[PDB]
Amino acid sequence: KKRRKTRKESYAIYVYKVLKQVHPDTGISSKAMSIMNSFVNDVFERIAGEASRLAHYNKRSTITSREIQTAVRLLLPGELAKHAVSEGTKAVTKYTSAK
Amino acid sequence: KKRRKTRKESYAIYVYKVLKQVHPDTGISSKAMSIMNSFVNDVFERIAGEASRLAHYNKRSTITSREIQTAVRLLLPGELAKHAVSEGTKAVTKYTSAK
Amino acid sequence: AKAKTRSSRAGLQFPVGRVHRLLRKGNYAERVGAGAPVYLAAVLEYLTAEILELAGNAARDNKKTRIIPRHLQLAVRNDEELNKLLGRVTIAQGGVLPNIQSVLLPKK
Amino acid sequence: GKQGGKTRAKAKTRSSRAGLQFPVGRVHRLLRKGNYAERVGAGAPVYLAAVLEYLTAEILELAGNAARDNKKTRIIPRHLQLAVRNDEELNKLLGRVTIAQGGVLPNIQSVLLPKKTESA
Amino acid sequence: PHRYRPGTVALREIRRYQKSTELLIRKLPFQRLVREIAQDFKTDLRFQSSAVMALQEASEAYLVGLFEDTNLCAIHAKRVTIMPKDIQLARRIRGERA
Amino acid sequence: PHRYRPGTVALREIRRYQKSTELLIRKLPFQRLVREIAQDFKTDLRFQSSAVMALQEASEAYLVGLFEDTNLCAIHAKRVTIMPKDIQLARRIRGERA
Amino acid sequence: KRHRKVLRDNIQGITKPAIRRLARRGGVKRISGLIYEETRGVLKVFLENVIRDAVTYTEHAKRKTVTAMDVVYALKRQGRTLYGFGG
Amino acid sequence: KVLRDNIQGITKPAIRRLARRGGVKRISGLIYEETRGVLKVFLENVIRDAVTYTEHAKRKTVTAMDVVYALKRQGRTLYGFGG
Amino acid sequence: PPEELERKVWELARLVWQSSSVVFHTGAGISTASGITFESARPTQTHMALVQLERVGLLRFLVSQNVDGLHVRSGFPRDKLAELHGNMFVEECAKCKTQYVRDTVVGTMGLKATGRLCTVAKARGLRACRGELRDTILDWEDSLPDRDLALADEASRNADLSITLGTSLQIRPSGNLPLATKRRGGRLVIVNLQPTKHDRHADLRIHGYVDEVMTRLMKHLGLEIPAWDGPRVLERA
DNA sequence: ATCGATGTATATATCTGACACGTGCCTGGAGACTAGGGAGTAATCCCCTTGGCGGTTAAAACGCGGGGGACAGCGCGTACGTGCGTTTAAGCGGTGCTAGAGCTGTCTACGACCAATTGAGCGGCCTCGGCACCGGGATTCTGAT
DNA sequence: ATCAGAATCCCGGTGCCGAGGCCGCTCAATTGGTCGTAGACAGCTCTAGCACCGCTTAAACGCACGTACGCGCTGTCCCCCGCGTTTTAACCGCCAAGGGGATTACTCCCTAGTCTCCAGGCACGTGTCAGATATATACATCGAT
Ligand SMILES: [Zn+2]
Repeated sequence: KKRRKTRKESYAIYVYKVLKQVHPDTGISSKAMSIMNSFVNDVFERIAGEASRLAHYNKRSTITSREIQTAVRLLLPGELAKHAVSEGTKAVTKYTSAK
Repeated sequence: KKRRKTRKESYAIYVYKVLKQVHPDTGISSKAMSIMNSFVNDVFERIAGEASRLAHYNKRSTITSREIQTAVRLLLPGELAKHAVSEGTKAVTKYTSAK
Repeated sequence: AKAKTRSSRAGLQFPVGRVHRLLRKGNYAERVGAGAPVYLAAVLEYLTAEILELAGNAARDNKKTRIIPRHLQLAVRNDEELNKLLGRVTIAQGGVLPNIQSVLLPKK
Repeated sequence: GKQGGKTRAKAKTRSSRAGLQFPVGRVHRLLRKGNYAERVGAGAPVYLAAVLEYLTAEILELAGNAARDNKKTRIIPRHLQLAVRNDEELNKLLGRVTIAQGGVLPNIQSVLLPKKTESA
Repeated sequence: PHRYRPGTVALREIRRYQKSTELLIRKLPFQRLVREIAQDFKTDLRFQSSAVMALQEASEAYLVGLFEDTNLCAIHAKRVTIMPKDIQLARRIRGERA
Repeated sequence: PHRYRPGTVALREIRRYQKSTELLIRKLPFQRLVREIAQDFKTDLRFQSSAVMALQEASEAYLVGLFEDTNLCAIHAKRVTIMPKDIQLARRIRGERA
Repeated sequence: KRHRKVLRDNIQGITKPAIRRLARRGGVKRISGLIYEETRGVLKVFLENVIRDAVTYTEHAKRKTVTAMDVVYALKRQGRTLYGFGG
Repeated sequence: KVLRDNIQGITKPAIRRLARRGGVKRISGLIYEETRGVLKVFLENVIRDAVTYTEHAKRKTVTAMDVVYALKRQGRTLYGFGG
Repeated sequence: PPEELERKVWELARLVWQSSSVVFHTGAGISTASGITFESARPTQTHMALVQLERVGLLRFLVSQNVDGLHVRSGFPRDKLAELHGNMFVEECAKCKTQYVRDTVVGTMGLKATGRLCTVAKARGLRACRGELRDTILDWEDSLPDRDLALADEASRNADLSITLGTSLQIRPSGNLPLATKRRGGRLVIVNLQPTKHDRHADLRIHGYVDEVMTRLMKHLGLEIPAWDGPRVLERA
C-alpha cells in the first residue's frame, strides 16, 4: 500500500446520479463514463475561461453569476442557451431562499 | 483641463524605437502603429496563456524561462521559433551575467 | 448544526463545492462570487441531462441497456444545438452518423 | 544598508541590463496582473520581451522593405499586410487575423487569363 | 463605335480593387443595415462611429475571403462564373453550415 | 457464376463501416509509424500503450472527416470518384494547405 | 422622426455594384445574377452572429452604446481577430 | 519484400475502409500516396507537440495526456482518455 | 567583295577609335559562332575581343540578347552588361531582389522556382531572407528585367556610337534601344548577313562574318584578342 | 414478371468478465467566524452621437444590344471494383528483465511583499515636410492608316 | 507592320494636416531587503514498457476480368457584360441639442482566509447478469433469365 493510492477525482458518481434521475433502467459503460467526464471538464474550461475574459475586459476582479450567465449566453447556441440560463437562475434563486 | 486626464499605456514608443534600429530613414503612420500595438497584445496573450497551461499540466506554480520557452516552441512555426528561442536565451544569459 | 452539501441546498446533483474549488484554484480570476459555482453546476447538470436523455433514447432504440460511445455520438450529432456546441470535438470509438449522399445511391 | 540604494546603482532598467528595447518591467507586471499563474520567475519576462521584440523587428523589417518598394518612407497598413502575407511563417502565425485598411495581395487565379504566341 | 471585349474591363476591375484598400460598400446603407439587425436584439441601441467602421471592415474582409474560396470552387467545377452552390460548398467545408 | 455489379459491394461497405465503433488501421503498423516520426524529434522515447491509441483515434477521425469533405467536392464537380485535387481543395478551403 | 425610429428594407441598400466590387477584390471574373440575394443572405447571417455577441457585451457592461471594443471582442470570440481598432 | 518502410504499413485496404466510413463510393488510385502524405503531416504536427510536452515534463515516456494536449492545441479536442 | 569589306572595317576602326561612348549590342549568332552545351561551350573570339575593347575603353556599355550567357561565362564585367532575354546561369530572389551566380546552369525557365531559398543573412539577428529564388528566363514579350532595360535604354539615350553584332533588331524593345542612340544624334552601325526591319536607319551597314570582322577590327586597333583562360566571374570591372 | 442464392436478419442456448453495489478509510467540504476592499450607486461634466437641411455631383438604376459562357448530349478509352487463391505477419499468450515513472525526504535558492526614491512614458502643443493632388509636358504605347 | 494619336506616364508645383520632437509632470519601475515554501535533487520500489519466442488464421497482397465512369468535344440558347442617359440619394458641410459615456466620492455587502469537524467520495473487493459467441433457421433483395 504505502499511500500511493493518490485519489483520482472524477464526475462519475454525478453523471450516474443524473442518468438514473432521467432514465431509471439505463446504465453506463466505463468508456462512456470517461467520455462524459471529459465533456464536463471541457465545457467547464470554456465557461470559466469566457467568464475570466468578461471579468478582465470590464476591469472586475470577481467572476459573479452575471459573468457565468453572459459566458453561457455567448457559448451555448440557440434554445439550449435559453434553457441553460433558466436552470441557472432557478438554481441561484433556490440557493438564495431563506438566505 | 479640470484635472480629468487619464493615461492609456501602449507599445508605441518601443515599436518606434525598434523601427529606427531596423530602418533609420523610415517612419510609421498612426494606423500602422495601432496595428503593431494590437499584434504585440495578441502574441503576448497567446504565449502567456500557453505558459499557464504548461505550468498547470505539470502541477507547477511558477511560469519561468522554461514554460515561456516551450510555449514559444509550441506557438511559433518554423525557424521563427528557433530564432525566438536563440534571442530569449541570449537575453536571459546576458541578464544573469554578474549575478 | 448538521452539514448540507451546497448541491442539495441548490436542488441539483452536480457538486457545487467541487466546482467552487475548481474555479478558485484554476486561476480564472482573482475572486469567485458565491453564485458563480451554483450557476455553473446547474448548467453542467443541465447539459449532461440533455446528452444523457438523448443517449439513453438512442440506446433504447438500439435495444441495449448500457450507454456506450455510439449512443453519445448519435445523441450529439442528431441534435442541431449539441452538434454546434461540440463542433470540433472527436469522441473515442463514437463512429459517424449513417448518411449517404443522394446522387451516390442507385437509380431505381 | 538601504542608503546605498538611495545613493548608488542609478536604476539600470531590466531592459537595458538584458540588452532589450522592449519593457521587461511592463511585460512582468502584465504577466502578474493577467492571472496566468500563481508565480512569475525572473527570467520569464526577460525571455518574453526578447521574443516580442524579435517578432516586431521581423514585421518592421519586412514592412519597411514593402514601403521602400512603393517609394514611400512612412509605413501604412497596406505595408504591414504585404509584409505578413508574403512571409510563410508570419502568415501562419497571423492566419486568423484581418488587418484593417490592409487589402489583399494582388492575385488572379491563372485559368482566368488569355494566352500568347511563341517562335522558340 | 468603341467597345471593350466583355470580361476585359472586369479583369481591369480585379487589378484595381486588389491594388486599392478603401471600403467598397456604401457607408450610409451599411449603417442602416447594422441598425436594423441590432434592433432585433435591443430597442434604442446607439453606435459609436468606429464601431460601425469595425463591423464594416470585418464583414467586408469576410465577404472578400469567402469570394476567394467561392472562386476556387467555381474553377474546380470547370467554370469562370461563381454561382450560389459555390458559396454553399465553401461554407459547408469551412464548417459554417455543417 | 454469380458476381455482384460494380459499386454495390462498396455501397454495402459504406452501409457497414458507418454502423461500427472499431478502428480501421492495423495496430502494430501504426505503432512503428508513430515511433519512426517521434525519433526525428527525440532519440530513445517510450510510449504509453494508451498514447498510441489516442493518436490512432484522432488520426482515423481526421482522415474520415477529410474524406467526407473530399466527397462533397467530388460530387460538386459532377464526379462519383474522389481525386487528389479534391483532397487539395478541401485542405485549401479549411486553411491547412494555404 | 427625431426619436424612436423603426427600420426595414435596408438590406437592399447593399447595392448590386457594391457586391460586384467585393467579388472583384476577391479575384472574381464573372458573377451569376442569383449571387446578390445569396450574398445578402450570407452577409445578414454573419452580421447577426457578430452583432448578437456585440450586444451581449453591451448588456454585460450595462450600457446602451455599441463600442468598437465590443465588436473587436465579438470577432475575437468567433476566431476572426481584427487589428487596427485598439484591441 | 521484407524491407518495408513504416509509412507503407498504412495499407491500401486501411485507407479504403477510412474512405468508406466517410461515405466515399469510388476512390481514385492516386488517393493512397496523397492520404499517406496527409497522415504523416498530421502525425508530425501532433507528435512534435506531444514530444515538446514530454521534454517539458523532464520524462522519456510519451503519455496519453501529451497527445490529448497536442490535439486540444490543434483545435481537435479528443474525449475518452482524460480532461 | 573582300577589299570593300576591308575598307568598311577600316572605317569602322576609325568610327570606334574616334567615338567617345561606344555601346555594343549582340545577338545569338556571335555566341553560336563556335558551332554550338551552355556549360561546355568555350566563348567565341568576338566575346573575347569585346572584353579587350572594354579593357582599352572603346566600350561604354554592353547589351546582348544571347540566352547562352557566354558574356557571363567570359567574365565580361557584369556591371557593364545587359542580357535582355535572361540567362541559363542566373536566378533572382523574389522577396528582396538580390542576385547570384552559380557553377551549374539553372535548367528551368520562365521565371519559375528553382528549389533554393536565398542566402542573405541580416543584422539584427533576424532570419536569413528565406525568399524564393526564381530563374531569369522571361518566356516571351513581358516587361524585361527592369534594371537591364532601364540601363540599356539610358545608355542608348546617352551613346554616340552603337554597334550591333550578330543582331536582328526585330525583338522589341531590345533592338529598338539602338534607335535611341540614333534619335539623340548619335551614329549607328549594323553588322549582319541576315535582313533586319530597321536596316535603312544606320550610318554604316556591313555584310560579313562577325568573328572575321571583329578579328580584323582588333588588328586595325592594333590589339591582340585574349585567348580564354578558362571561365570568368568578375562582378565588377 | 418469377426465380435462386447470397447476406443480413433473427431465434436459440451458453458461457464469461465488466459494472454495480457494498465496506472501510481519510481527505476535503462544510460550519461559524472575522476582516477589508471591490463594486454598487448616485451625482456631475461635456463629449459625440443622432437629426435635420440644402447643394452637388458621383454613384446607382434602367435600358438595349450582343457574344461568350453554362450545360446538356454523346462518344470513347482506361481505370477501379469484385473476386479468388497464395503469402505474410498481425494478433495472441506467455515469460523474462530492468528502465524509468512515481512517491517520499530533505534543503536551500528563488520570488512574493513591502517601503522609499526617481525618471521613463504619457498627454498636449506646434512646426514643417511626406505625400495626396494635380495640371502640364513627354513618351510610350494602341488605335488609325 | 507603318502612321499619327491616343492613353498613360513622369514630373514639377503647391498645399495641408498628420507625423515627430519637445516640454512637464506623475505614477510605475527600481532598489534593498526579509520570509517561507515551491521545487530540485537523491534514494528506493515495483509498474508497465520493451524484447522474444512460436503458434494460429485473419488479413493483405497480387493477379484477371469488364463495366461505368471520367472527360473531350460540340452545339444552342440566354444570360451578363459594357456603355449611354437619366435619376437618385450619398456625401459633405453646417448647425442644433441632449442622451449617455466616463470619471469621481462615498460606503457596506461580500468573499478570501481561518480552524476543526465529520461524512462524502475514492479504492478495494466480490458476485452475477447484460451482453458476446456459436449455432440454427427464416426473410430480404439483387440480378439474371
Ligand atoms: Zn532575399
